[PDB]
Amino acid sequence: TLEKFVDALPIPDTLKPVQQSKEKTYYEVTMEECTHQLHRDLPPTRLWGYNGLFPGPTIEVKRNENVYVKWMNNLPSTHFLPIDHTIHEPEVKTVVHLHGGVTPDDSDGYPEAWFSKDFEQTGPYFKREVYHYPNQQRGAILWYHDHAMALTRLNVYAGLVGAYIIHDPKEKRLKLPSDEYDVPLLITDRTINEDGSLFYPSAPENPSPSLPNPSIVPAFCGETILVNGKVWPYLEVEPRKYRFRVINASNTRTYNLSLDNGGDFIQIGSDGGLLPRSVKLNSFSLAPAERYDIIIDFTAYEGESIILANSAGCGGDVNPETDANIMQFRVTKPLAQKDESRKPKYLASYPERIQNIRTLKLAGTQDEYGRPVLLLNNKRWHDPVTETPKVGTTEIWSIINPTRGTHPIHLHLVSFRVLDRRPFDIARYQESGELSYTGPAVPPPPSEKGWKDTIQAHAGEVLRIAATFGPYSGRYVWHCHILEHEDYDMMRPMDITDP
Ligand SMILES: [Cl-]
Ligand SMILES: [Cl-]
Ligand SMILES: [Cl-]
Ligand SMILES: [Cu+2]
Ligand SMILES: [Cu+2]
Ligand SMILES: [Cu+2]
Ligand SMILES: [Cu+2]
Ligand SMILES: [Mg+2]
Ligand SMILES: [Mg+2]
Repeated sequence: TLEKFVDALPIPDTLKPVQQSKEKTYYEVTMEECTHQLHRDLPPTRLWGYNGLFPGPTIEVKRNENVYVKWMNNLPSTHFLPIDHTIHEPEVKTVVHLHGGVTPDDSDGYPEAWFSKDFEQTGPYFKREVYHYPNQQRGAILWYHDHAMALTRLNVYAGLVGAYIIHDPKEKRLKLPSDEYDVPLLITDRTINEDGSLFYPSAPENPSPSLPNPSIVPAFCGETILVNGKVWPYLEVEPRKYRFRVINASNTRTYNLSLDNGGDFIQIGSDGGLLPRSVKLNSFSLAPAERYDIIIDFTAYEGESIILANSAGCGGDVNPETDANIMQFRVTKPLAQKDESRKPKYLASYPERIQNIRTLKLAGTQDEYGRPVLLLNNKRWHDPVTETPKVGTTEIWSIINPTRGTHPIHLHLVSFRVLDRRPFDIARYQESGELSYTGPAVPPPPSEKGWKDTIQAHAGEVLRIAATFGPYSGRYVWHCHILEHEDYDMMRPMDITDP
C-alpha cells in the first residue's frame, strides 16, 4: 500500500473575488476536469474540481458579507464514474449546495435545480445562474459540494468539495488562533487504482442476476484516507496552538479521531458555530458532513511526530497500516513569533416555545431487483411534501432509527439543538409500531450542547432535536448525509411555509 506521510498537507488557497465593494462581493467558480497527483508514488489522477482544484478553493467571508457566486459547469458531457440509470437528459448534472448556509431557497442548491455544461440544459427547479449568500448567521465552518439529483455520491467522490469559512469579527475578542495558524482539514477516503485512477464500485456484493449494471451500492468504504487532496499527508507545525477546521467530506465513512501521543483536542465549535463552552476531548466521532472546530496545542510537543489516528471501522475493523491513519503532525517548524493566541473555555452565550412535534422513522424497502432502498418516514423523494413546518416556529423532531446502522441526518437552512437520545426495543417497534424504551434518556454530551446541522442518529435509539424554522421560507430538503443513502432514496423535500 502507499507509503504514509511523505506528502506535505496542501492548504487550499483562499478564493479571490472577481469584484468586491463595501456592500457586495462577487465570485465566479468553474467546475473543471483536471489531473492532480494524490500521492508521491502515483501518476496524476483524473478529478473533477472547483476551479480545477481538489479540494476546491477555500472561500472566506465575514458575517453579513453580501456574497454572490456564479457556479459554472465546464465538465465533460460524460461521467468517468459508474452511473446507475435505474435509481431515478444530460448524463452529467451539477448544482452547488453551501452546506450550513442560511440561504434563500433559490440559492440553496436544490437537487433538481441542476445544470449541465454551460447551463445548456437545466432541471425543473433551475432559476438562477448566480447564487446569493447573505451570510446572516453565526461564524462557523461551512463547506460546499455538489448536490445534483441521483448523482451526489458520484460528483462529490469525483472531487467537488471545498471549505467556506464565515468569520464573525466579534469573535476576535476571543483571540483564537488565526491566519496561518487556522487550517481547514477536509478528510476524504478514496480507493485508487495502481495507475492513479479513482475506483468507485459499479456493483455491490449481492450476486443476483437481476441487478442493473452499473448498480448503486449501499455504502462505500475507501482503502486510503486523504486530507486536503493528499493521501496520508504530514503537516509541519510550530510548537504552539493551532485551530483546525475539521470537515468530513467522505461519502460514507465515519472517523473516530485521536492523537497517538495522548494529546487532547480542545473543541471550540460544532456545525453551527462556537460551542457555549470549550470541551477537552481525547477522541471524537465525525460522520459525513459533520464539522469540528478544534484547537490542538503543540506547545509541549516540540520535535514530536504525532499521528491523527482513526479507530472507527468502515465495513470491518480498521487496518493499523491504512485506514487507522489520517495524517501526521511534525512539530519541527521553528516558532516564528511568540504565541499570543488563547483557548478560552467560555466562548458564547445562547439563551424556545415548541409549536409542533414531529415523529420520523428511518425506514427501508426493497426495490424490484432486491436491493435495499433507504427511506425517510417510509416516503420517496418524489412523494408530495410532508415536512412542512411554518416559518418562525420551533419543532421537536423525534427521529426513530430501527435500522442496524447510524445515519447522519442533515436539515438544510437551519441549525438545531440536541435534546436527547434514548434506546428502544427494535423488534417490538417493528411488529407493533410501539415505542418501548430499554434504558434512560442520554442527554447530549458537551460537544452537542451548541448548534448542529448534521447529527448522528444511532441504531436502536430515538434522537430528539429542536429546530426553529427560518429565517426564510421556501422549498428546502432534509436527508441522510451518507451519500449512497441520500441518492436512493433517503432524502425528502422540506417546505418552510408562510401565510
Ligand atoms: Cl494566532
Ligand atoms: Cl465513531
Ligand atoms: Cl425564524
Ligand atoms: Cu452537505
Ligand atoms: Cu446542507
Ligand atoms: Cu443513512
Ligand atoms: Cu443536502
Ligand atoms: Mg496559503
Ligand atoms: Mg414497505
